[PDB]
Amino acid sequence: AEKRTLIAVIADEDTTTGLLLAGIGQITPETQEKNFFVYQEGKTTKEEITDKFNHFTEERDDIAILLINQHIAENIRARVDSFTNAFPAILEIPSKDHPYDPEKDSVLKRVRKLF
Amino acid sequence: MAEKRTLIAVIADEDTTTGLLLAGIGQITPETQEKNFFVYQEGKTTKEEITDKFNHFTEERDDIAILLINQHIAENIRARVDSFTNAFPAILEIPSKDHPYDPEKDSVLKRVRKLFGE
Amino acid sequence: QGYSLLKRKSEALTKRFRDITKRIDDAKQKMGRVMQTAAFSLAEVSYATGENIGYQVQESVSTARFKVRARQENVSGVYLSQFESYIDPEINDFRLTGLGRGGQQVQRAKEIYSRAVETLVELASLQTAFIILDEVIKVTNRRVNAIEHVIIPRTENTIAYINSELDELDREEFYRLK
Amino acid sequence: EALTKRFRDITKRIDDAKQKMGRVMQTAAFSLAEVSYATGENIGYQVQESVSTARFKVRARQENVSGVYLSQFESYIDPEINDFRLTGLGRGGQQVQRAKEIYSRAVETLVELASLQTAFIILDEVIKVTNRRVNAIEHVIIPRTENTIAYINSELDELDREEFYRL
Repeated sequence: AEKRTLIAVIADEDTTTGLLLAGIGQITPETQEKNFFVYQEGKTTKEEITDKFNHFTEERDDIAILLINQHIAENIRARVDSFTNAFPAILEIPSKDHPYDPEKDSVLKRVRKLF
Repeated sequence: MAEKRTLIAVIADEDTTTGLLLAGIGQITPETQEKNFFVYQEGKTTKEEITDKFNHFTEERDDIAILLINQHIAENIRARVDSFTNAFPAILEIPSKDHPYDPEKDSVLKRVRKLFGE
Repeated sequence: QGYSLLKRKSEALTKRFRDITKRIDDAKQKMGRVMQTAAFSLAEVSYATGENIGYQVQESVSTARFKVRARQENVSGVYLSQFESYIDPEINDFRLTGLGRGGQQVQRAKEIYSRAVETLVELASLQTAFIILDEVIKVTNRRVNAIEHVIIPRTENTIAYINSELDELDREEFYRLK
Repeated sequence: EALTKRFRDITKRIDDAKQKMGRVMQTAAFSLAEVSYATGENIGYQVQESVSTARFKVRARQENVSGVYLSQFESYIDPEINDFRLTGLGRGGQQVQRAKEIYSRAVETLVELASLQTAFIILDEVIKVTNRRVNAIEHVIIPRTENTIAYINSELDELDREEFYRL
């Protein structure tokens, strides 16, 4: 818990720009690595999303919350549903052209079950 | 700890003690000349003297498995009794001939708790 | 099912434990009645014969006929203390003197006290179980109340609060921007 | 029952909150577009370029609530790190300032939603565990205790009976 202080992002152009403005972004100076990955609807491959998801969720010990556009998470719902650890907390948010469906949301499903 | 513990010790009044001794639980340690029972008298037995015996059967002796004690007597030293938490000796608060039943004031759970040294 | 399940089991369990506790209390009372009745019959004999039973009994004590054998038993994680009475046959019974006909009354009382003591050894064995069982019930009902009477309301607030923050932000955009 | 409806409402209110988040954020994004278009400057480029260390972090904290332990997030804002100084916007600079204000407050809101989801996840695991204990107890110790106490009462009934033989 104590090591987890960053908010990571997997999201489209607009969403990412907004969050970066709020000041959540960070570059590890030695590795040149980032805590955000911009997504493009035609171009970004399912395999490439899964890499980043795994990377922020399991390969890195310092992410506290992972924000992700619901539409993007929908591409890898298998992987997202299977992830159950409390950390990082995973937050699916809507994007432009893709209104938020409650019932797709993996955390929200799990919480609905067991009410 | 466990394999050495074979006696039932008693801290109780005249009547209770006589009954238990009849059942055959009493013993004199031949080397130390100690007994495993202590008769109590209202008016005469001091709170300090009860605490000595309680400590003695509970912590100073390695061979007591169960300590029987009249609830009324244990009530005099409830502080000491509640604080004792080890698995052995098992502590059992019981009635006397002068006090067969519990007060109707007491809930079932309280009565049962006291029975088991709480 | 989660809460809806817990709720049901929690309750089923609390009734089972209420019954156990009641039956232990019932047993405790009978112990009292059984023992005093026996004591009264020794008094009767003592009075009738002039002999002092309490004296004779206590002064003849030497080595224990009635002992126990104490075990610790692991049961589903929790360690419990169990007891089994054992009766040394090498040791003789008391041979009380000067009772005459009253001797048989005392014999029978001794028979009773022995069986009563055996019953105490079983209650003692029951103790650790009940203590653990007591704390489990208490804890379980603490969780259920927290969820019901604290955590839920507290979350209803948090989500109301969150929506108010977002309404204000929506409002501030309508004005400050366009 | 009463509780299941209250919990259904929470889930509804979470959905409502999630949608507003979407609207609030896209509106802000629109206003950056407006400025980018008007000024010719590329906001996305400049923003991303000036990232180094996070101004907005969080701190995971543990809160005991009526016995059950919950993980909460608290946003921590490093004051050592400066804000962005975007260049070539002129009048448009104030529009961007205001959007930044909004995004900051929106992100704080996401930290609170994250805490809320985390709460229910933990709460889920607590219920599971608690029901595991209850079943364990109920499988052996309860029945065993119920017998022993029944047996004990029968012994005492017989002793009571054998004493009451007195006639």
